[PDB]
Formats: sequence, C-alpha cells, structure tokens
Amino acid sequence: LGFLGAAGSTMGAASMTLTVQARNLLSTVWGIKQLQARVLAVERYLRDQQLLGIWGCSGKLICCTNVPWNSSWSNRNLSEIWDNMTWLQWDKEISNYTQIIYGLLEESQNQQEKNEQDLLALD
Amino acid sequence: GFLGAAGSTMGAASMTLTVQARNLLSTVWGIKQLQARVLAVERYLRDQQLLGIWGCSGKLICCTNVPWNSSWSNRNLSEIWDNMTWLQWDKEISNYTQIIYGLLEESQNQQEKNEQDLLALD
Amino acid sequence: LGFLGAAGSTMGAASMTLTVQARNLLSTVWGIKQLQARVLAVERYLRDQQLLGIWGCSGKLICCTNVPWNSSWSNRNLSEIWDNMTWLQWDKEISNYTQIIYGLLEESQNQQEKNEQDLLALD
Amino acid sequence: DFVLTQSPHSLSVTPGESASISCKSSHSLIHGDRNNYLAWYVQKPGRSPQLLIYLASSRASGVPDRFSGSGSDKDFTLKISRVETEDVGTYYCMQGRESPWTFGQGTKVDIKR
Amino acid sequence: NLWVTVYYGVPVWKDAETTLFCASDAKAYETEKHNVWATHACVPTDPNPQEIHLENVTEEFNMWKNNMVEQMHTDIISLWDQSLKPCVKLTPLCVTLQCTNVTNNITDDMRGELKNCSFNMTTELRDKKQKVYSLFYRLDVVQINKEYRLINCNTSACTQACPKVSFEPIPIHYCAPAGFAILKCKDKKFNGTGPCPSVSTVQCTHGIKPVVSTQLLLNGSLAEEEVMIRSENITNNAKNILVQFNTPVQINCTRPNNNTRKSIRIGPGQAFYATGDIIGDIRQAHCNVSKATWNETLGKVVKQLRKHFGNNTIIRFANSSGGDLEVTTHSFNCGGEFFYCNTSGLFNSTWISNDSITLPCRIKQIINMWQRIGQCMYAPPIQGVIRCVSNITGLILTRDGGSTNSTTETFRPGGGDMRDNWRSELYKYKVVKIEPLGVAPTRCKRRV
Amino acid sequence: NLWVTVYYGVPVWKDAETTLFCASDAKAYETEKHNVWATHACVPTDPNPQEIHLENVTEEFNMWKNNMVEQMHTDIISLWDQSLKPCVKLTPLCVTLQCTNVTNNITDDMRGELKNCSFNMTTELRDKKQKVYSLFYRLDVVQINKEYRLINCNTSACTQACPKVSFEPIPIHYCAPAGFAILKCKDKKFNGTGPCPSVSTVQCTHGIKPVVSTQLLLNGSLAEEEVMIRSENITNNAKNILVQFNTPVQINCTRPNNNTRKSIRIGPGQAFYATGDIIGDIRQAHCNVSKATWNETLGKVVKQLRKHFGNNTIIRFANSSGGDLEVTTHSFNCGGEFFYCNTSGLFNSTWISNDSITLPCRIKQIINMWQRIGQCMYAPPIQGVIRCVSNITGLILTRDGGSTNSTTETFRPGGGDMRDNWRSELYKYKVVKIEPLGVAPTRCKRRV
Amino acid sequence: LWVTVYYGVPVWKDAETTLFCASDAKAYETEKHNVWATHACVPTDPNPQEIHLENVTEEFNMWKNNMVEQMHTDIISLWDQSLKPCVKLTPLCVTLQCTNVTNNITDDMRGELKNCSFNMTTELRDKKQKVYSLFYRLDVVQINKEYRLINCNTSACTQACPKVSFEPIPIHYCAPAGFAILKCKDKKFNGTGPCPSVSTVQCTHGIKPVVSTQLLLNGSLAEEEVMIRSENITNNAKNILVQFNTPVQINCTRPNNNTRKSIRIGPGQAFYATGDIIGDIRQAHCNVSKATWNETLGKVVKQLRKHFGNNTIIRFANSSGGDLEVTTHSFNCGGEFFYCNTSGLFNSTWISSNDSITLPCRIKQIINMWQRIGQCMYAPPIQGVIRCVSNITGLILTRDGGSTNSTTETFRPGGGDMRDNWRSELYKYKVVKIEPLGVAPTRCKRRV
Amino acid sequence: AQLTQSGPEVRKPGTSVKVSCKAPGNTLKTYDLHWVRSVPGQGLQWMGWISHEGDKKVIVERFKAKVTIDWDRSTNTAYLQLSGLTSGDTAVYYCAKGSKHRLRDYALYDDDGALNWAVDVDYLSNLEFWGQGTAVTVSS
Ligand SMILES: *[C@@H]1O[C@H](CO)[C@@H](O[C@@H]2O[C@H](CO)[C@@H](O[C@@H]3O[C@H](CO)[C@@H](O)[C@H](O)[C@@H]3O)[C@H](O)[C@H]2NC(C)=O)[C@H](O)[C@H]1NC(C)=O
Ligand SMILES: *[C@@H]1O[C@H](CO)[C@@H](O[C@@H]2O[C@H](CO)[C@@H](O)[C@H](O)[C@H]2NC(C)=O)[C@H](O)[C@H]1NC(C)=O
Ligand SMILES: *[C@@H]1O[C@H](CO)[C@@H](O)[C@H](O)[C@H]1NC(C)=O
Repeated sequence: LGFLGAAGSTMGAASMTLTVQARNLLSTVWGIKQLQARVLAVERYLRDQQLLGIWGCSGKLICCTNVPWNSSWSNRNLSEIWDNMTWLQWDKEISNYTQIIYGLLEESQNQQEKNEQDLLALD
Repeated sequence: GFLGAAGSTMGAASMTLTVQARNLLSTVWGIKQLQARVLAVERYLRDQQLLGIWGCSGKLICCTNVPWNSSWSNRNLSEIWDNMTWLQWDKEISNYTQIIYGLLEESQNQQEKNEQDLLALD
Repeated sequence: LGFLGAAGSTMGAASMTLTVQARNLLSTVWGIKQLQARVLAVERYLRDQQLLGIWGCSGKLICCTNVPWNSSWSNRNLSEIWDNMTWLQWDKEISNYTQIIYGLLEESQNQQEKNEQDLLALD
Repeated sequence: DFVLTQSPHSLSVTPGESASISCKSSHSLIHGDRNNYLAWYVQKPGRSPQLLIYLASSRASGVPDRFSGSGSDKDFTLKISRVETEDVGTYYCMQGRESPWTFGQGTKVDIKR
Repeated sequence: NLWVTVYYGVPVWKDAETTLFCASDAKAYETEKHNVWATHACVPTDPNPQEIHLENVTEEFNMWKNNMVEQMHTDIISLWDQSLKPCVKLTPLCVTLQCTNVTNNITDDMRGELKNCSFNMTTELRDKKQKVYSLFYRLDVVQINKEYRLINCNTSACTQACPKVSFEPIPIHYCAPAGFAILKCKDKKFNGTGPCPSVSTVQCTHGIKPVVSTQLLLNGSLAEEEVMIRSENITNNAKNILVQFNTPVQINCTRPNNNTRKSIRIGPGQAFYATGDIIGDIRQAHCNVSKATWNETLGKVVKQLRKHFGNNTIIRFANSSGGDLEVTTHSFNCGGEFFYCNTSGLFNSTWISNDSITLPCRIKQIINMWQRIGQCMYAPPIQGVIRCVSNITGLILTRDGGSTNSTTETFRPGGGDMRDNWRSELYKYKVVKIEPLGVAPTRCKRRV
Repeated sequence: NLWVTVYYGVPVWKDAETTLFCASDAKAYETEKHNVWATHACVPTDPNPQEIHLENVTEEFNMWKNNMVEQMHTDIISLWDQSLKPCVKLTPLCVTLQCTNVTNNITDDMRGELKNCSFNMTTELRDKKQKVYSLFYRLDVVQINKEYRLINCNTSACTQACPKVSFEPIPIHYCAPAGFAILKCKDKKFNGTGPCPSVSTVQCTHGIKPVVSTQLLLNGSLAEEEVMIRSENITNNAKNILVQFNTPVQINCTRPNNNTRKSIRIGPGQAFYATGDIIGDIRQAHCNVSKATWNETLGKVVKQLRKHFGNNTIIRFANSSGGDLEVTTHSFNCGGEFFYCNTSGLFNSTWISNDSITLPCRIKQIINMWQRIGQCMYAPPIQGVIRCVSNITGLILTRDGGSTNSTTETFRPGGGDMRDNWRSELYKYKVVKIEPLGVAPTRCKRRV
Repeated sequence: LWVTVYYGVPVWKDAETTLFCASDAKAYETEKHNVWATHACVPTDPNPQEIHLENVTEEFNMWKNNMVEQMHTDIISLWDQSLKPCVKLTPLCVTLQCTNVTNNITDDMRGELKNCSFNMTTELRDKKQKVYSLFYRLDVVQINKEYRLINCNTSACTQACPKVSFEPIPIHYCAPAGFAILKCKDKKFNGTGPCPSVSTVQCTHGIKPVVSTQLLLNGSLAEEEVMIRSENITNNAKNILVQFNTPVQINCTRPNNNTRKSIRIGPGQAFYATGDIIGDIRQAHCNVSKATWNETLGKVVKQLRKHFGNNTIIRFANSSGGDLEVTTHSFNCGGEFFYCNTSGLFNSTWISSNDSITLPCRIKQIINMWQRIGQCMYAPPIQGVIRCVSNITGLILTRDGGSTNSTTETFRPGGGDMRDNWRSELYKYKVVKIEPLGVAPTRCKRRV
Repeated sequence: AQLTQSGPEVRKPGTSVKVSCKAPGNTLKTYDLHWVRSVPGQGLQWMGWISHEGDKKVIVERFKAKVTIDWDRSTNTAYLQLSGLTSGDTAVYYCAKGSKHRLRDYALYDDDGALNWAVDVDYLSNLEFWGQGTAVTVSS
C-alpha cells in the first residue's frame, strides 16, 4: 500500500498504484552536497516529463499510442503478461528493444500535429 | 497588480489568476542566490506535479468528479463567491485540505483506466 | 538533419523538424560555475513552458489560437512567406511586435477557460 | 674558569738566551677549536702594564717578533728569544673566558750575571 | 449539487522564514571603491520599485519576533569578517614597549591620554631589526608590572583595518525570492504589534543604512506624525524602550588634531601605519548638540511617556547606570575614527506635572565591535582633521526600580545589543509565502 | 492487433551510485555539544521510522562492492579535519628537549616509560623568555643527542585537539535523495552475497556509530541466532574474515595514574596543555576480559570455521605477525586517551576436535589517524583517572599458510584497512535508482 | 490568418555565458597533476558531432569576443589554485654573501651566476644551519658583497611544487544546454564580417594554454596564404597578428649540467637550491634556420604591402625596449624559464643552405606571470641538460608609423597583454543563445 | 695612544675618593672601559668594566660593596669611586681600554627565521691601552 510496495505483485495489480511512486520523484563547501543532489533531482524529473510531452502524453499516467507491437519484441499472450508476471521481470525482456520504441512513439506524434493542423486549416 | 486583489471577493479575484501565476518563478550575497533559486523551482514543480495527477495539468480552472461534502462547509454560494475572500476561505477549510487532496488522486485513476477500458472494446 | 541543421532551410520545411531542437534545450574552479549554468538552463526551460501553459498550448509543438492577425505587424502573404523565407530572418521582421502578441494570447485564454466551465455548470 | 698559576716564580736569563714562562689554567679556557682566550702582559718597574700577546698566539702591534706564544685548552707558555736588558719586569697571564676575569700570580724576570 | 473545483493562482499567503538577498543602488556601482558590506555583488535595484496597495485587508505584525533582523545581524557580521581576511595581521606588534607621557603642547583635560612608545621591530630582511616609535592612546596600552603592552596581546592578535576599504554605511535593499512576498504596514500610529489596518506589498525594502552606534540611533528614518514609544511589555524593567523622533536634531563631532600617518615596513609587502606626531596643539575630541532643541525633544518624549505611566508621575533622566566603555558610552565612527563619548550631559533633568551641550569624547584604536572576545581589529590613523555632522533620530532607554508604587519613574540610556538598532528600521516589514492552490465548491461537473 | 501503451510510475529500480546525505537525532543538536562528527551538517532525523516490507521480492546483494562504505570513509575523514581547523597549531614545540627519567614511584613493569622533559619557550610576548617542562611518553620522543625531540618534527607540525570538542561517536543516519531508494536485507542467515529473499525498503539507515578500532570491533551491532562469518574469497590468504558475535564479550579498560594538567601560554591567545606531574604512583594501563566468557566465545567461532574448513581440522590462533604499533595492537580511544594494547593473551590456543585476562596497554599523544603521512594530532592530557566499559561484537581475522591440503589452520588478527569496521554495519543496505517509465502491449488505440 | 505558436524553431541570437572545460579521458592515464586541472575539467566526448549549416551567412567578430576574456580569468585562476599547497619561502629573505663563479667559465657567461651563502632555519626552532646556493644575477640585488633576493622589498614568493607540470594539455570549451557554439569555416576569414560557411559544434577543438611573447608557439596554421589580422589597421597603438601557413622549427637548449639540492627549512617543507655544475659552464640559446625563416618573412611582407601599398619600403627592427618580460621572447621550456634576445630575426629591409641563427637567452628563477605585482613564483631548478623543439606558427607585431612620410614602414615585435595569444585560436568561434518560440500566420482556428 | 689620570691622593680613613681617567678628545669611544688595581706584592687584580654600548656593567663581588664606576659619555670622562677606605685599600689604580668578542651562544628563532630572543655573551680579548696610576694612600 505504501511507496514501492507493489514491486513484487502482478503487473495488472501494480499499475493500480502508479500515483504512489509518481509522488516521490522529487521533494559551506561541504554542504554543496545538499545542493548538487537537489539540482540533479529536478533535471531528472524534467527529462521524463519532456520525454512524455513529445509523445503526446502530456499529463497522463496511462497513455495509449498507435504504434503497432512488433511481435519480435515479445511474444507473450496478454494473460501471460498482465496476470502472472511482475514489472521487474518485464524490464528484463524488453531492455534491448527499449531505445528504438521511444523513436516510434516520437515519430507518430508530430505526424498528428502536422495532420490535425492541416485538417483545421481545411475548415 | 501582483496580489492586487487580495482584499477583493472570491469571484472578483478569479479573473486575476494569471497575474499571480506569472510571478511564481523567475560572496555572502552570492551563495544566497543559488539557495533561493533552487527553492523556487522545486516549489513550482510540486504544484505542477500535484495539479497534474488530478487531471488538470494545463489549466487554471478545473472541474472535478468529487462532490462537496457538507461537513467541509454548509454555507450557500450567494454567501461564498460574492462575500468571502480567498484569505478568508483558507481559514474556513484548513484541516480538510490534506484529506481532499487524497481523493482527487483516486478519482483520476478510475478515469484513466475507464477511458482505457472504454478504448479496448474496439 | 542535425541540431540547428535546418537554419538555412525554408520556413515551411524547417518547421517539420521541431523535435530535434526542443529535445536539446535541457540536455573547485570548474565546480561552482558549472552549477550556476545548470540551474540557469532549467530556469529558462520553465519560462517557455509557463508561457505555453497560459496560452493553452501547454503540450504541443504546434499550436493555433483565436487571435486575429493584424497586417500592421506584417501584411505579407504566404505567397511571400512560409516557403521563400527562413526562420532566422522572420524573427528579425516580426520582432517589433512580439511583446504585444504574447499579451493578446493570455486574455484570449481566460476568455476560454471560463466560458468552457460555464457550460458544465449549466447543463 | 677561576684560577691561573705560573710555574716559575723567579727567572734569571743570560742575555742572548731564550726565555720561557708557562701559565696553567684551572678550567678549559677554550671556547671552541680556533679561539683560545689567553693574553700576556708585562709590568716593567715603575711603569704601567703593557700588552704583548693575545688570543694565545697573536702579537700586539709594536711588539718585536721575538715574543711568541703557543698553547691551547689548559696549557700555555710565552717564549722570548735572545732576551735583552729591557726584558726585566713581571709577566701576568689573564683569562677572558668567564667572569670574573682573573690574573695570574706573576713571574719575575731578571738579567743573569 | 456542488462539485469541488481547483484554482491555480488564488491570492493567499502564510508567514514563513526564508533567505533574502541584497539589492544595491545602481548609482553607486561606478565607484568601485570596495567598501565593507560590498554593495557590488548585489543585484542592482530597478529605478522604480513597485508598491501595490491592498484595499481593506488587515494583517498581524510583530516586530520583536521578526526573523528579518536576525538575518541582517548574521549577514553584517559575515560581511565584516570577509572584508579583512586578506590584509595585514599584527602578530609582530606583541612585543614589549617603552613609553613615556607626551606633553609638548597639551590641554589640561587631555593631560595624560596618549603616550609615546618605542619598540624594536623587524625589517623586510628577517635577520635585521630597527628601532621605531609611535603614538598610542592610553586606552590601548597596559603596564606589564615604564614597560607597556597592547591590551589584546593576552587575548588575541588583531588584524589591521584594511587601509583602502571604507566603513561608510551605504544603503542596502532586502529582496524576497520568487514565490515569497514582503508586506509593508502603512499605518502611521503603529506600535509594533497587533493589527495593521493599512497594508501594502513591495518587491524590495527601502535603503537601510547599516549604521552601528549605541545610546543614540544616528542617520535613521524619522517618524511621520508623532514621537513614538515602543516596547514588548512596558510593565517590565528588563526590556528596552525604543523611541523614534519625528524631527532630527543635529550632532556635530570632530577630532581637532592634525594627525600624521607614518608607514613602517615589518615584512615583505606588509606595512604598519603608525601615528607620527601632532602638527599643533593637542585638544580633546568632542561633539556638540543644540541646547534649545534637546530641551524640547525631551519635552515630547515625556509627553508621549505620560500616556503609559500617567499624567502626573514624575519622570527623570539619569546617565548610564554603569559598565564597560562599549555599552556605557555613546559609540560610533565618523570617517575612520571610533568615538566613545560621555552622554552624561544630555540625560540630566527632572520633569514635574544659542548655547551648545559639549560632550567630551575619547578615542580607541583596538576595536572589538560585535561584542566578541578573541577576535579583534586595529584601525589605522587618519591624516589631518576629521569632522562630521549627523542626525539623531532615536534613543534606546531602560527604566529601573519601582517599589510599592509608581511615584517617580527614571530612565537611562543603554542598548549594547546591535540588533536593536536595525529593529527600528525593519519594524514595518514581514515576509510571507504564497499558496496558489485553492479548492472551492461549484456546480460544474467534468465532462466524463 | 497489439499497440504500445506507456506507463509512468511503475515500480522498477536499478543499481546506482549517488551522494547520500546525513541525518541525526536532536539530543545533541539542541545544546550544541560540538562533537567531531558534528551535527552542524546532518539534518534533523525523522520523528519515527517508515520502513516498508516488499513481499515476493528477491534482490541480489554484495557487501564487498558497496559504494556506501566508500562514501562513509571520505565523509568521516572530512568531518574529522574540519573540526581540527580552528585549533592552535603546535609549531613552537619543535625545539630541543632535555629529558630525564621519572623515578619517584614506578612499577617495575614500566621502568623508563615516560620522561621528564624541559625546553625553552616564549611567553605571550615575543621577546620574553620562559622555561617550561612536561611529561612525555617514551613513544613520542626520539633521541638526537640527553637531548630529544618530538617524533613528528621531521615530518610535520600537527594541531592540538581543542579541549571543548569531543570524539564520542554519536549515531549518524544516511538518507537517500529523491528518485532513489534503500533496500534493507532482513534475512537472519545472510552471508553478505547472493540473493536476499526478505528485502524491504526504508527511508534511510539505522543509527551507525563511527567507532575507530583495530583487531576488535567495539560498541557494534550483534548478529542473531548464531555467530556469522563473512568473507568474499574464503580460500584466499590475502582476504580478511569478518566475525560477528551473537552475544557481547565485555571489556573493561583503565588508566590508573592520577594525572594533572598545566596550561602553558604560548603566543597571543594560545595555550599548550602539559602533563604536569602525577599524584600517587605510576602503574600500567590495562584491560580486562573474562576468561570464561571469552573461551566460551572462541568455541562458537570455531564451530563455524569447521564448516568452511572440514569436520576434523585442528584450528589454531596466534598473535599478530608484526609491523607498526598501529596495526599489531588493538588500538582505540576511551575517555579521550588513545590506547595501544597487546592482544597476545586472547589469541593463544589450539582446538583439536576469577581468572579474567589482563591486556597491558601503552598510551600515546602524537596521533596519525587514517594512515595519512605528514599530518598528525596532539591529544591533550585528561585530568584524573579514566575508565571505560564496552561490548565486543566482532573480530577481524587473517589466515595464513598453504603447506598442506588440510591438517591445521592458523588464524591471526588483522587491521590492514578501516572500511572493514564499517562493512560490518552497511552490509544489509544497498542503493538503487528508480526508472518509472515502462511500455507494455495492450489492446488500445488513440481515438480521433 | 490566425496567429500560430511554434516551439523548437531554429533561431538564435548573440549572448555571453559561462563555458565549461572538457578534456581527453586518455590523459587520466598519466596520473600526474598539472596546473590546468584535468581532474577538475569535465571528461570530453568520444568524438565531435559537427553539423554544417547551408544557406547561413552569420556575422563574426574576433576582437569584441567574450570567449577570450573568460579564458584569461580561467587560466589565471587555475594558476593561483595550484600554488596554494606549496611552500611559502618567507625565511629566504635574508642577507646573502655572494662571490662570482669563475670556475671553467666562457667569456659570454662571465658574471651571470653568483655563489651565495647564508644562514637558514632548520626543523628545530633553536638551531640554524649554514648553506649555500647558486643564484642567477637577475634574481639578486646588492645592499650597499652582500645581496638579497629581488622580491624581498615587494612580497614573498611561493615555491612551485616540484611534482606538478607546466606542460600544456589541450582543453575544449563547451556551451551549456540552450546555447550553441558557432564555428566559421571560411579559409580567408580576416577576423570580422560575414562567414558564408558557418557550422555548429558541441565543443571547440583542443586548445593549448601556451604562454609566450613576441612569437607564438605550438599553435594552429592557416591555409594556402599567410593571414594578417588587426582591429584598426592604420592605428599605431594597435597590435598586428600574423599567422603562418607553415611552421619553422626552433631548437632551444640549456647546456649546463646543473644539479638540484634539497635543504630543510622547516618541519616537513624543503627548499630546492642549485648545488653545482658538472664540467664547463655555457650559455643557453635557441636556433632557427636562415633558409626557412627568410622565406617566411618574404611571405609575411607580401600580405603587408597589400594594405600599405605596392611601392612602400618595409623594415623590421628589434623593438623599442622595456623589461625582459616584454622586450624579449619569453617562454617556458621543460620547467625552466627563458628570455631570449630576438634582435637577430627582425633585422632586414625589403625594397621590391645548412645554417642557423643563434639567439642568446638568459634564465630567471623569480617569475611574475600575469603582469601582476604582488604575486611571485620561485621555479625550482631542474637536473641535467634540457632541450626543446617547437613550431613557430605566429607573430605579434606593432607599427611605428611615419610622420609626413609614406615610403618606409618599420615594424617591431610587441607582445601586449597575454590574451592576444588566445585570440589566435578562438577567432573562429562565437557563442549564440537559442530562442525556441515563434509566432506566424496560418489558416488554423480552434474549435468550440 | 694613551690615557691621563688624576694625580695622587692621600685621604684619611672612612672618607671617599674619586679617580679620573680621560682620553685625548674623542680618540677612543669604540673601546670598552676597565679598571685594575695594583698593590705591591699582591699583583694585579681586576675590578670592573663598562661596555662601550652601555648595555653591560659589573664589579667583582669582592669590591662590589663600596666601589662604583661612571662614564660621562659627553665629556669622555671615566670615574672610579671609592668609599669607606681602609688601610688595605691603599693601592695604585689603573684604567684600561680594550676589545671584546660578542658571540651568540644561544638563540630562539621564529617560524620565518625572525629572532625572538637570544643570549649574547662577552669574552675578553685584550687590554691594549693603559693609564699612568693613582697612588691612593690611606693613613691617619
Ligand atoms: C582606424 O584608425 C584611424 C587612426 O589611425 C582612425 O582614424 C581617426 O579617426 C578619428 C575619429 O574620427 C579622426 O579624428 C577626427 O579627424 C578630423 C580631423 O580633420 C576631424 O573631423 C575631427 O576633429 C577629429 O579629430 C582622426 O583624424 C582619424 N585619423 C586619421 C589618421 O585619419 C579610424 O577611425 C579607425 N577606424 C575605426 C573604424 O575605428
Ligand atoms: C578464491 O580464492 C582462490 C585462491 O585460494 C582462487 O583460486 C585461484 O584462482 C586463480 C585465478 O583464476 C588461479 O590462477 C589459481 O590457480 C586458483 N587457485 C586455486 C588453489 O584454485 C579463486 O579464484 C578465488 N575465487 C574467486 C571467485 O575469486
Ligand atoms: C555465500 O552465499 C552465496 C549464495 O549462496 C554462495 O555462493 C557463496 O559461496 C557463500 N559464501 C561466500 C564466502 O561467498
């Protein structure tokens, strides 16, 4: 029920508690420690926020995308994934394929931005 | 001006939200600068993060699916929006703030899964 | 391709690759001046996002608004811009009126964020 | 450094001979290596004393080179070569090592006949 | 019926503590004279600070528990320490001195105040020594058992005040960081605590001069309508009374001697600035106050102190109760000299239902300033005659006694604590933090 | 028909290195006791723990590659230095000493162990003589020729420890920045490496006392249900073995001599605390351990080494191989006095398959901590008699010999590193970075 | 036509910011600290990612460039930081007794070295030692056979730490996020105006902080022609920069085989004197080739007449004089400082081969580096013979200017301020500030 | 060259005697001041000295009870003062001027080589100038 507590539970059951993890990502020469640390925290949070913002998911915790799921990435059935697996396992299977995916998410977005602007201009 | 309507009524101030929002950010004297700046950025982001999980995330006025419990306050709208002040409003409802803030978090997640279940049936 | 690589391409073609620039805006002698730079980069980055957040464009790389164009700023037609110019020199032409246009976009937003909620409070 | 003693109380010398008088020191009297602080004076009858040798070997200005001194660290002696009539008198050795500074008892010289 | 609605940008605030930062008058930037508490390295102030009025809003103030004074006290001391890190340290000066009176042409009142001392100091070559002499004030030397020493040699080694740095109190503006706001109390009859029915908001405070003085507040800001008496609890003797004048009274001070400054070199690149000799007659330093004007200002203060202790009670003024020089005398510095004046002639009167007052003064060169022990400074002499004119705008007083009734009240000067001085300037300010998130009931319901 | 859905806030972590920050309790903070591990840095700690248990979770630990231990080593060293900066530097003590043995009342065990030394010095004035004397321990003086000097003169001049600071270890908590987490292993059988089936997360670590010791771990945390043996390459010979007890062994120590202080004055505002003279008779310092409860403990340690080394191998314990006094002896300080004691009485036995022990100790006053060169410290003497009692919670052991496959094993005490003292506490903890973005397949589409 | 809002447009404008250093990670393998602080400098990228910009015609300016001003402060600040942990030679300011060295000397070196003896301190405060050291003539001054070190009447010098290296290492300058560094790629860029071949880089090319005078060493070469650059080309108070398209090698050597000697002047700190010289004593010098140098001047003249006319006579002279720091070719060769008489190169008149030119050089051990007065450095001697080979890639010139005459132009070597050196490397680069927001008309409108 | 003393004296017991010894003009000011006593058969004896710098002055503890030396710097006059005379105080009094060696036998130095304090000791080199005598006779 607390922070990070659902790390060992089913994937579907873990996604019910996204807010608990989401809240905690942010909060004399010797003491520059307590300033180096905080600046780092801010710019790490902004990196994830920007990375979502240029995917179309501005303020959404569970955001859908139009990218087709290449079967070469993972071949499991949805019952094999969302019912009887843990997020710390899924991280192992997709790590290699992760970097490319952020590309497809980014490619698909500006297409919609250009498309929708054209459709509004068609008015 | 900035905080220029602190004595006006709640309704009167509601159209002056932008003037406040713009002003929430941006060797003895030198080490003072770094401390002050990193304090301002962190405070700004907490409001934006908190205001985002509630589902507003881009808006200064935002409705919510949580009804108003009578226990929080009972007085009428003809007795609030035109004769109270925000500085006075925070005095009425102080203890409940952290309890209300815990509701909007759940209300949004139900929406997030519901507007995701209502997309999977296609 | 490349950061700022479209600086010499036309206004119409350089607008197709806005993501490469935006994604690059936030990427003890040399120990104390470093931090005074990192904080500044974050400070400027939030200045842009705040402005976009009060015009309603808080999550888009392309955004259109209901503020009418005034010819006294620039009367030229798309037959004279958007395909025969560059972003570098348009800034020079339109710079003289930016302080104004940024202001209309604000009032034009609270003009919408209240009328929108007035419908939910009625229906 | 307290007391100094001279071995011969009386001395008789035939002209043309050499003379030798020795002063014995109770304590070191040497500061270090090169410096020895002993001096030799003469008091001819009915006159003021006179300076002959200092720093235990150095000869004063105006003293004929027949006067020669040698010694170091508790052994010193003053030699006169081919003594003459005007060598009659009394010789005192003085020590400058430590206060109070003291004289020797005195050696008395007389022409031999 | 009613659904919660969240508003971002509502005007609300709460008391808070934060680190304020200095802002400097831009017109002093070009001087580049490198004074203490550098006004450079501050953020230059804009030419037109913006005051915002807040109509019919009432706010609570408390000047005594204000945190701003604590920060200023901690800042000023910090600035003072840095300003004399680099330059000379007078450890070699702790030798034995051979001193004798100076009586060449001296007034009867200055008979034995300064002495002529000789000491064997080092040269720029470490293996040679030179014999030099200097003039020292009697307060700066003590007999060992005519062999003297500097007072501090058994407590600490003093740092020579740094010859090209000025002690002048340039005004300093205090600014709040983004997300915090400063409120000013515009009321004229404000007694330091309680409601302030007229408030305003400012970006930064006015210029505040870091003037350092005792028993009299100098070059301060005046009141607007009436002489004001302030205190935490008037019924307590042990807590000070602060007075603010509505008008100024001038105090003129001067050291009338023609000093000569002589450089002595005690090491490679280091010099000791000694006082050589007096060109002319030797006279006592003094300050003047108008007799006719002090006689009436005290008339008001009694008139305003009757509102507390009764229309009929007899009010008396007495000189300092007792103590060391730093607290028992009116201390200050003009130009570079540190004066310790005898204010027993101002506080001398008894009130029942063209001349000048001439206060004698003494001088010191070994200064402790902030009431620290083990940390010291040495102020070098200044060539020529020095004269200064200043306002007087407030007093620091303390009442005493009282047995079985209030039959005759008496007041005395005091106030060796240096932060009571600035509390007389920062009494109209407070710092708050903004809380721009508000939730209110409304009919509106989200679409889905 | 499967589409990518992105989640933000998923519970995923990855090993990482980051700068932890210190926290401490308010008992010393409220009165400014000024401990060496000063609370000026560490922030006030949380009012209560907030640990969270994680079911189903398995994590891979490694106590020997932990970055936490390295980050603790540097900070303990840094905090030590910054406490010594303001204290007086004993540069004028490097003169020729003229010493003679103290013969008054001496136990035969320590004939000629401390000496009566005299030397020239200046008083608070530069040019005035002063002759002083002090007792020194024989380990602090080296002959130059009956003339001596302090051991440190030809390497460096070190600073006297300020009398008002204290070395007593107060617990300090290490807390993680935002975006990071600490995983604590709760397994009772953990051997320092491999998976931990009972992981839990905590805001930050428990109180850890920065004790300094050698050959024996004092005032530590006990194991549970059994004695534990931890080593990374047990079959090596250049790899130490860390033994943790499940029940303490009590050690009492004392320095019976009744010493007296003497504050010498050297320079303006500086003082040197000599050892004065001793009241009574001179006796040896020593520590006591119970013969019954110590060889009841070696019998429990051996039964665990029998697991790693065969069911019938004959074990053996021996005293240190050799080297410097700081590594061949059980070093520590209690009561502000540094002890170097001979542990040859405890590590002497053979296991084949009251009578409390006394350990004589020697004291020193010139201290070279952290194995650095060119930087020492001087320990002021302590008035009166000093005594201390402490738990023993672990040993540092080093094996030797490979002459046979398995006939016997000879164990000796270690002390070649200082991180070993803190790997006995930070073995349960590790730091992980949180990566909250994740992408999974599910049947969904972006409408419109 | 309604206002659109664009984010991420490629627009920029000029502004100044704090660039940060980047250095090769391969240099970490050397393990030896240097003045230029490789450890403090950020690690550099594996390889640059330069991007070309078509259609772009940015405007450049090399003289009003803020990048060079920053590099000046960085270099000085790094220099000062490196000398803090080294020895302050305060006890070296004592009377010296010196005699000429005449043992196996040549004619030209007669009187240039001196044999000085002096008392000096030791590790014990109450003893001194008699030592001797060879000192160059330029370092000592007389006290009217008794001498002193020259710096003693100005300040005390800091001995350079013997381990650190003065050897330059490349440093890259990088712009922070949101800024960019534009680079010019025109082969004929005269320092100001359009650059039709702009490009952007993450960091500049490796730049060596070489310090020189009257000649630029180990620099960058031009392409296809010798390039001349200046601000106000008809101004006699302006320096002229010449950049070669091909280098001319200069060989420098110090033939004497001298030996370093160590003297202990305090506890833990030593002074490094010159012990003796093995064999004959000769003069240091540098060599250039007549055949190759002459053709370089012939290329340098050709471009000079293009500004001053085809019929103009041109001359080269040997400078109008000054102190050795500015009137000579001054540089550092393997830890030893040289000062060479450059009169043999600049001696010619133009009117339209295995040989050498030898330049006699002096040596100096007391160094004032950045034209400051008050900070001096003592460079310790170096064992054995030393030799240096280096490119010559530039030339700093000044113009005397004719009065009522035009048919002869005479040039001399200059040197100016030290920052003229780095303008020869940072002329290509400028820093710009990105501006990602824009507004433009389009047909779009918002719905509802 | 030589020094000149005051003429002979004849004083009854109990009284006091001053003896003068003066150098030609200012020809000897860098030499120290010494006094010697002669009594026939008792030999030469050393009484006391004054350093030309004025930093030292001593008298043998035998004579220190009654005798005192003065050196009037301005007039270059040397005085020997005798008081409480007795029949054994009849003697002939000489004045001498000679050189000395001053050697720093110990010194305590600062961190930067500066001198804090030191002990310089005076050793006697020679007595090279002499007076003529002063026959003090004590009788009834
Ligand atoms: C490049 O350097 C030259 C100097 O070598 C500069 O030319 C000088 O410019 C000044 C300022 O305009 C001239 O002063 C004026 O001259 C006339 C004299 O009749 C008059 O109008 C004014 O009273 C004033 O004195 C000066 O004469 C002129 N010197 C020469 C030799 O022509 C030139 O400005 C520099 N270029 C740049 C771009 O800075
Ligand atoms: C544990 O320690 C033993 C030494 O006792 C290591 O065994 C040696 O490993 C090296 C390196 O591979 C070989 O060259 C030796 O021949 C090995 N010696 C024996 C006796 O086997 C062993 O590798 C260590 N284990 C680990 C994981 O480091
Ligand atoms: C510790 O436990 C791990 C995991 O079972 C095992 O591999 C290892 O051998 C054990 N012992 C040591 C000394 O590592």
